[PDB]
Amino acid sequence: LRAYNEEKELALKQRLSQLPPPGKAFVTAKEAELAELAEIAALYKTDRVGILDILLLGNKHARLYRDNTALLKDYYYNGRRILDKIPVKVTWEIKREGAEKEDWVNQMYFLYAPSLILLLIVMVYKSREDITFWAKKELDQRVLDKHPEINDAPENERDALIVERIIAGDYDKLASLQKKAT
Amino acid sequence: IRASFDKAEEPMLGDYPDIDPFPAQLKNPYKKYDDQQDRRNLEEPLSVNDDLYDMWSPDRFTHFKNQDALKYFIGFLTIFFGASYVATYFVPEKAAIPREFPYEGLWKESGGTEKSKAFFGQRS
Amino acid sequence: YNAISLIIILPCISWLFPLFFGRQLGYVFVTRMTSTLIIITTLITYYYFYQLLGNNNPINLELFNYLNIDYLDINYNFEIDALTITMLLAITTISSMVHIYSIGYMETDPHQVRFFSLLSMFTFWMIILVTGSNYFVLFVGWEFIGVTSYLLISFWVTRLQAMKSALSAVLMNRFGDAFFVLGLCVIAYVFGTLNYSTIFATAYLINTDLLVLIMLALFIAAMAKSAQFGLHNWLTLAMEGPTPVSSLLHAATLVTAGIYLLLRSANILEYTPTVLFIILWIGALTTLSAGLIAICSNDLKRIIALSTMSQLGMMTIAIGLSAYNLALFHLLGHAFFKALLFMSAGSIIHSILNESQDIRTYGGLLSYLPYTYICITIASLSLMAMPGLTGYYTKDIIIESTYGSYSISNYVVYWIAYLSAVLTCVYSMKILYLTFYSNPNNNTITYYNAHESNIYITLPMFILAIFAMFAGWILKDIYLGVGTDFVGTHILPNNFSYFDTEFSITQFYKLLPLISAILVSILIVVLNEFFAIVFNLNNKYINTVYSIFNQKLVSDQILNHFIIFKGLVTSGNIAHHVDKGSLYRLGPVGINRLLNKASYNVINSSLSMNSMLILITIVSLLLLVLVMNVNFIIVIPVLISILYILFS
Amino acid sequence: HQRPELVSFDDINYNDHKKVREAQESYTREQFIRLEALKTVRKALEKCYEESGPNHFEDCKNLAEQYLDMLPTHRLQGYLGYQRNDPSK
Amino acid sequence: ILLSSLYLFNRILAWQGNVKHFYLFASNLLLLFIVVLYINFNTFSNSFQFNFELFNSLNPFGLSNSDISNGLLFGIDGLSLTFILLTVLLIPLTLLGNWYNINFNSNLYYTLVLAIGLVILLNFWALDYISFYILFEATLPLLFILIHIYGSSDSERASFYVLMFTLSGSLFMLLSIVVISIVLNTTNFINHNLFVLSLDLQTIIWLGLFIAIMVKTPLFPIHVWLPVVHSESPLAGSMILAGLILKLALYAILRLLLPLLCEAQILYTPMIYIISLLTIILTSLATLRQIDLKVIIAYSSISHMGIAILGVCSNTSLGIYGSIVLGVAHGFVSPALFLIVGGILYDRYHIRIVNYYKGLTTYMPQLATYIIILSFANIGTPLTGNFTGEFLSLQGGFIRNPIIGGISCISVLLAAIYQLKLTNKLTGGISSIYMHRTNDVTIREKFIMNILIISTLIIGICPQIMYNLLYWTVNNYIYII
Amino acid sequence: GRYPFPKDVISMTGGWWANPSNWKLNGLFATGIAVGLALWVSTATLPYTRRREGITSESDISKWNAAAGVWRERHGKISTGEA
Amino acid sequence: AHVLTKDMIQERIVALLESFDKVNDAKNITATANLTSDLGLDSLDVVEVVMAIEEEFGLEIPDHDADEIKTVQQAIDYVSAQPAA
Ligand SMILES: CCCCCCCCCCCCCCCCCC(=O)OC[C@H](COP(=O)(O)OCCN)OC(=O)CCCCCCCCCCCCCCCCC
Ligand SMILES: CCCCCCCCCCCC(=O)OC[C@H](COP(=O)(O)OCC[N+](C)(C)C)OC(=O)CCCCCCCCCCC
Repeated sequence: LRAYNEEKELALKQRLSQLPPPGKAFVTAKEAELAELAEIAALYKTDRVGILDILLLGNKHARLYRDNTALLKDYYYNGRRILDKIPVKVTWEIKREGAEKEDWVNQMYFLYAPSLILLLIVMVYKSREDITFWAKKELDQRVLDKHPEINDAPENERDALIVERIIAGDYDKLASLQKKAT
Repeated sequence: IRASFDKAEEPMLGDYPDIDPFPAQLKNPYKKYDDQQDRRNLEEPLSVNDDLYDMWSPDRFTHFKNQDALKYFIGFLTIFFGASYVATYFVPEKAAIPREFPYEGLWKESGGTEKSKAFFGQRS
Repeated sequence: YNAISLIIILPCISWLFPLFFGRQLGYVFVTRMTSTLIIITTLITYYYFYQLLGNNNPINLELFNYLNIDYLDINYNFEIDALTITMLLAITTISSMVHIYSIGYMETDPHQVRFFSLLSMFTFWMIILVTGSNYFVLFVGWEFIGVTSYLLISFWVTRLQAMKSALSAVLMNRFGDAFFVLGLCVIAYVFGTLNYSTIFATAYLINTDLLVLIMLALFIAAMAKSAQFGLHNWLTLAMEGPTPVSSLLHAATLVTAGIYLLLRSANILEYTPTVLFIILWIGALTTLSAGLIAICSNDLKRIIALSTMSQLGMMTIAIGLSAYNLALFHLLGHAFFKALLFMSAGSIIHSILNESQDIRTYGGLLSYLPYTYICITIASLSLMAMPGLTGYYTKDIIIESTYGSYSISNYVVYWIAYLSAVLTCVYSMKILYLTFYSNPNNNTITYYNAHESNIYITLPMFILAIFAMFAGWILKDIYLGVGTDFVGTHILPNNFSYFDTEFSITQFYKLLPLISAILVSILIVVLNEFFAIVFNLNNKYINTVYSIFNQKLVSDQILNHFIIFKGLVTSGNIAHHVDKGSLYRLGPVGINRLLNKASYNVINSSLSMNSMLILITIVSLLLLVLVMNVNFIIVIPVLISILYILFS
Repeated sequence: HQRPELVSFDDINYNDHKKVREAQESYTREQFIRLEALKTVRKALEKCYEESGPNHFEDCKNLAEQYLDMLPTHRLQGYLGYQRNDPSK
Repeated sequence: ILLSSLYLFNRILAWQGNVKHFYLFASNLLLLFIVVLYINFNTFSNSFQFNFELFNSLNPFGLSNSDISNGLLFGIDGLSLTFILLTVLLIPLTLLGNWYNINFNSNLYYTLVLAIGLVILLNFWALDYISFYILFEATLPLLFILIHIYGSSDSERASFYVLMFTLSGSLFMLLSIVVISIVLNTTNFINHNLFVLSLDLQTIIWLGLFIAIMVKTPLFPIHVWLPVVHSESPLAGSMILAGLILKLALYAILRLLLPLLCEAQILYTPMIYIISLLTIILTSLATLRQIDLKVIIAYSSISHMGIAILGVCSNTSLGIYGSIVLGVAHGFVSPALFLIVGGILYDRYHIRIVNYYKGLTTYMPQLATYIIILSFANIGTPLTGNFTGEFLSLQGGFIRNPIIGGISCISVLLAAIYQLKLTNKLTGGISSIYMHRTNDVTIREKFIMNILIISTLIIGICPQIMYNLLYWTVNNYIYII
Repeated sequence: GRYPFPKDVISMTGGWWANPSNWKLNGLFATGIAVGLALWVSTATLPYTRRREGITSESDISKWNAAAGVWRERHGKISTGEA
Repeated sequence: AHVLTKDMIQERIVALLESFDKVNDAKNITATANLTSDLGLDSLDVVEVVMAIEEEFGLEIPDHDADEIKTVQQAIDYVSAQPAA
C-alpha cells in the first residue's frame, strides 16, 4: 500500500491557509465557506498514505503531512462539535446514525478482547491438570497396585471396592518419607 | 456551636465562619429553596461539621428528648424482663411425667456406646 | 423436563430478559412475560410438591465446583426437600400473585420494566436461597436478596426518604451478614465443610461451646433478617417502597429467610439448648413489642408490617420450643393471608384520590368498597385465628405448645403470647372499623370518586382468599400430624412434646385465646361505635404512653442518636484528630515544622567569627574526650545538649 | 499419569538443589494424597447419612468418628517446618 | 529485530506525531506474549521456569550461560505468573482510559505510563533481593514526574508524598536486604528457604522488611500518604497505583519474607494481626467523614489490603489463597471505581466534592447502573472475586486467631456502610442544581468497565480457575512442624 | 398521568413508558430465545440430577462403616464420651 | 383520573361559605367578596374558613400564606395554583 503524493499536499496546505483557525472557524453559529470547510474536513477520513511511503520517504514530507493532518483533525472535530453535523456527504449532513469508528476500537476489539478470550480458554483447560485429579488417579493406582484382585471385579463394583480399601487403610507414603522420625 | 463536637473544633478554625449548625431536616419545608430537596440556598455558609446536619444525615426526632427516650427504652425493657423473670416463680406444676423410651432411652439409636450411655440416651 | 432445573431457571430468565431487552420489548410485553414465567414456575412447584407427598425422595442437582482448596470442597449443589418445597410453595405462590397485581397497581408509572425485573430478580435469588444444599449457596441467595431489597425500597429514586430507608435496610441486613460470615468461618473450621449432609451427620458429636458459637452467630444473622427487636427498625422503613414490594417482602420471602435459616439449622439447634432459650425469649419480646406499637400507629402499611413483626416473633417462639414443624407451618400459612392483607391495603389506598395511607382519614368505605372489605375481612379473620380458618391451625397450636412445653419456665411465654394474640385482634379491629365502619372523615369528592380497582388487582386477592381459607385445613396433616414423617428433622426424643401439649391441655387454656379473640374484637367495635371518649380521651399521661408506642417504641430514636450518630461523631474524631491530626504531626506537617526550626538555627566579620569557631571546636573536642575517658555515659547528655544548642 | 519418585529431606545433601526440590514436591504431594483420603471418607459419610436418615447415627457412627478424627491431621502443613527442623536433635 | 522495531517506532512518531497508538499496540502484543507463555507453562512443578540472567560479567549486554552467576536473576513460578497476567491485563486499559483527556505533552505522559507498567511487570519477574529492590524503587521517579506534571491542583504535595513515604520504607527494606546479603553472601529466591538464620538475626531482619511492607501496603498508622497521592494523581497514575503497586506489597510478603524468616514470622504474627485489625477498623471508620470522591475510593483500598494481610499471614493454605484472590479481585474492581470517579465524573465536571453530586440516575442511567454494580462488587457480593478473597482470608485469620478474626468479620458491615453511603447520594435524589446535563458513559469508558466487571465476575463464580497456578504456592510458605 | 421527559437519555431498561412500535415482533423473538434457553438448560442439566436415597446399596454402606471401624481400631480410637 | 376546573373550585368554595353559619348573608357572597369586610368575618372566623378550605381540597397551608388571602378571588386562584388539589 502506497498512497502519498507530494503534489497534493503542497496544494492542500494553502487550501487550508485561506481558512480561519479551526477554533474560530465555526463560531458564526456563509454556507459557501461552511461548504468548503465541510469538504476539507472530510479529507481527514479520506486516508491518503499507506505503509510503503512512511517507511521509505524523507522527513520534510513527514512534517508537512503531519501539520496538514493536524489542521484537518481540528477542522473536522471542531465542526462536528460546534455544529452537531458530520463532515461527510460534501456539505455537513446530520446523518449521525452509524458510520462512526473511533481509532481505539480496531486495536482493542481485534487484539485485546481475543486475548482475554484466549486467556479464559487456557485457564479453563489448564485447570484440568489439577493436583486433585492427579491425586485421585494416584490413590486409585496405589490401591490397584497393592491389591490387584479388584481388577477382576466388574466396573460398577470396582469403585466401591477401591473406596472400601481407602477407608480401611492408610495407602499414603508420608510417614515413609519421614524416616528420621523413627 | 451548639454541640460538643462542634465546640471541639473552634480552635482548629482560623478565619473560617463559626456557623451555628441547624439540622436541615428541621428547617420548615414550605420556605422556598434553590435546592428544595436539600433545603439549601446558594452560597449559604456551611458549618464545619455540615455532613452531620444536612438532609442526608441520620434522621433526628423531636418528640422526646434523647435522654428521655433512653429512659423510656430502658424502662420498657426492664419492666418486661423483670416481670417475666418474677413470673417464672409463680408457675403451676405439670400433670404428666416426661415421656420415656425403650432400650435405656434408645442410647443405641442416637449413636452412643456401652461405655458412654450418659452422653447419648433418653430418659428410659 | 426437569422440575428443579425449570424452577431455578425460569425466574432467572424473567429477571435477566427485561434487563437485557427492555428498550426493545416495552413494559406491556415485559409485564406479561415475567408474569407468565412466574406462573409456569409456580405450577411446576405444585406438581413437584404433589409427587413429593407421593414419594419423599428429594431431587438433587449437583453442578460445577465453586471451591476445592485444602479440605474445603464447595459445590453449586441444589436440592428440593420437604422444607425447601414448603418455602417454594410460599415463594412461588406469592410471587406469581404479586406479579399479576403489579400489572394493575403499577399501570401508570413510567418505569415498569425495571420494577418487574427487580421483582423477578428477588424471586430468583430467594429460590436460590432455599434450594441450595450447603451454607455457601444459602449465603449467595441471602445477600442477593438484600441487594434486591435495596434496589426495590429505593425504587422511586428521586424520593429522599426512599433512599434513606433503603440504606437503613441494606445496612442492618449487612450487620446480620457480618455475623453470618463469622458463622461461616467457624462452621468451615470446625466441620471442614459447609455441606448440610456432613454437618448434620456429625453434629451430635461436636463440642457444645463450638455449637453455641456457631448458632449464636447464625441466630444474629436470622434476627436481623427476621426483624426481631434487636434489629427491626428497617422493617417499618421498608414500606417506603411500592405496595407490591411490601407484599412480596413481608409475607413470603425476605422476612422468612431468617426463619428458614433457623429451620435448616434445626439439627444443629437441638444440641444447643442455650441458644434455643435465647431465641424463645427474643421471640416473645418481639411479638409483645410489635403488637404494642401496632395499636398506636396510624399508617395502614405500618400496621400491617408490625403485624408481620409480631408473627415473625411468634414463629421464633415456636422455634424456641423445638416445635419446628409448628413454626414452618405457621410460616407457610402466614405468608398467604399476610400477602392478602397488603394487597387489600394497596387497593384501599388506590381507591382514594389523595392516595393517603393514614387510617384517621379514610372514614366509611364499606358501601363504596365491598369486595376489598370482604378480602381484608377474610385476611384479618385468618390472622386472628378464627375457628375453621387457616390461621387457626397455625396460631392456636403454637400458643398451646408453650403451655405444653416440658420446660417449667415456658408458662410465662404462654401468657406473653396470649397477650400478643388479643393485642393483635385489637389492631385488626381498629383498622377494619376505621376503614369501613366509621363515619366518613375524608372530603366529599373522594367519596364520589371512590371505586374498586381493575381485574389485575382483584383476581389475586380472590385467589389468596381461597388460599387463606382452605390451605391450613388441607395441609394440617402434612406439618402437624400425629406421626408425620414428611419433614424429616430429627427431634431429640427428650425435647419432643407435641403429644404432651395436646393431651395435657385443659379446657380453660385451649379455649381462652379463641373466646378472648372474639370478645375483644366485638368489644373494640362496640366501644368505637358507642363510647368514643374512652379511646379519644385527653389525659396527659396516656398521651405520653401513646406517643412512646407510636414512635416504634422510641427504639428508632435510640438507634439513630446513640448508635448511628455517636458512631458518625467518633468517625469524625478519628478522621480529623487522628488521621489529619496526630498522624500528620508524626508525618509531613510536624516534620516540616521541625526541619524549618532546626535549619533556621544552624544557619542562624567573615573571619574573626570563623576563627572563634575553630578554637571552640578544638577545646570542646579535647574536653569531651577527657569526659569520655572518665565515663562515656556522662558525655551522652552533654552531646544531647550540644545538639540542642546548635539545632534548637 | 506421572508418578515421580519419592525423596526425603533426611537423606539428602541440601546442596544438590534437584534433590531438595524433589523432596519438597514429594512432601506436598503426599499431603495432597492424605487430603484425598479425607475427602473419600467425607463423601462416604455423606452417602451413608443421606441413605440412613433417622438411624444415621447407628449406621454411620464409624464414618463420622473417623472423619472427625482425620480432620485435624489430614490438612496441608507445608514442608518448611520439617526441612528447617531436624526432629532427631 | 530491535533495530528494525526502533526504526518502525521512529517512523510512526515522525508521521503520526502521537506515540499512543504504537504503545497501545505494543502493550497488546505483550499481553498476547504472556498468554503464550502461560500456554507453555508447566504446572506440575514447583520450579522457576522461564529463567534468564542479565548483566553477567561474561555477557553484560546479553543472557548468561556461564558457570558463575553474578548478574541479576529473572524467572517465574505460578505465583509470579498470576500477578503478571493481572499486570498485562491492566496496562492497555490504563493507556486507554486517558485516550482523550490528555492534550499536552501527551507523548511524554503515555511514555511515563507505559514505563511504569513495564517496570512493575519486570519487578514480578525478579528472582533475587537486589533486582527486586531495584525494580521496586525504579517506579518512584516516574510516579513523581507523572504526578507533578499531569496532576490536579494539589499535585505538587502529592508527588512529594508518593516519593518520600515510599523511599522512607524502602530504605529500611534496604537495611534488611544488606544484612541478608552480607550474612548469606547470596540474594536469590530460588534456594533462600534453605538458609536458617539464628532466631535473633531473623527477628532483626524482619523489622526492616515489615517496615517496608507497612509503608507500601499501607497499614495503620502510616497510611496517610495514599489518599492524597490518589486524589491528586491523574487517572492512569491512580489506576496503576491502586491495581498493581499495592499488590507488589503482598507479593513482597510472600516472596521475600515468609520463606526466609519463618520462625521470626511465627513470633511476630500477633503484632501483624494487631496492625491489620487496626487498619481495617480505623480506616473504614475514617472513610465515613470524607467529602472527596477519589479520597473515599482510596480509603476503601486500605481496608481491603488489611483483609488481604490478615489472610496472608494466617499460616493456612486457605488464608494465602484468599489473600491472592482478594488481591486480584481488588486489582479488577478498584481501577474501575477510580475510572468512574476520576475519569468520568471528573472529566465531565472537573470537581470531586461530594456535595455537588446528586441524583445522577435521571440523565445518566447507564453510569448509575455501573456505579451500583461496582459498589456491590467492592463491598464483597458473592459471585464476585472480592467476596471469595475476603471470605477465605477471614477463614484463615479466624483459624490463626479466633478472637481477632471474629472481630475482623466486622469489615463486611463497615465496607457496606461507607460504600453504600456514597452510592446512595450519587445515584438518587433529584438531579443536582449545581451541575448540568452531560453525556452518558461513552463506548470507551463502557468498554473498560465491562472488561473489569467480567473479570471480577468470572473469578467470582469459579475462583477455582486460578488453582492450577497456585496449588504449589498454598503449601510453599506455611510453617507447621 | 404523564409528563415530558428527555428523549436523548438512553437506558437499557427503556426509560419512560417504553412501548416500542414493533413490540409484538420483538416479543416473538424474545419468547423464542426464552423457550430455547429454558429447554436447552433443562436437557443439559438432566445428567447431573439424581434422587437422594436409593443411590448406593446397604452393602456399600455397611462395608464402609465396617472399614471405618477397622481404621479406628488400627489407630487407638475410643468413642465420644467413652471414658 | 380526576381533574378539577377553576369553576369547580369556585363552586365548592361558594357552597362551603354558604353552609358556614357566622356569615352575614348567603346571597351577598361574591367572587371578589372580602370575608373581613363584606361577610364580616372575625379574626378567627376567617382562620376557621381557611382550615375548612384546606380540609376540603386536601391541602396544607403554611402560616405565612394562609393569612395573606383576604378575598375569595385570592382563595380560588391560590387553590388553582396548586397541582395536587
Ligand atoms: C529501569 C529499571 C531497572 C532496569 C533493570 C532491568 C532492565 C531490563 C531491561 C529489559 C530486558 C528484559 C526483557 C528481555 C529479556 C528476556 C529475553 C529472552 O530471550 O528471554 C530469555 C528466556 C530464555 O530464553 P532462551 O534461554 O534463549 O531459550 C529460548 C528458547 N526458544 O526466554 C523467555 O523465557 C521469555 C522471557 C519473557 C520476559 C518477559 C519480560 C516482561 C517485560 C519485557 C520488556 C520489559 C522492559 C522494561 C522497560 C522498563 C525498565 C524496567
Ligand atoms: C444461567 C445459569 C445456567 C447454569 C446451568 C446451565 C449450564 C448447562 C450445563 C450444566 C453443567 C454446568 O453448569 O457446568 C458448566 C461446566 C461443566 O461442568 P461439569 O463438570 O459438567 O459439572 C460437574 C457436575 N458433576 C459434579 C456431576 C461432575 O463447568 C465449568 O465449565 C466451570 C467453569 C465456570 C464457567 C466459566 C465462567 C464464564 C461465565 C461468565 C460470567 C459472566
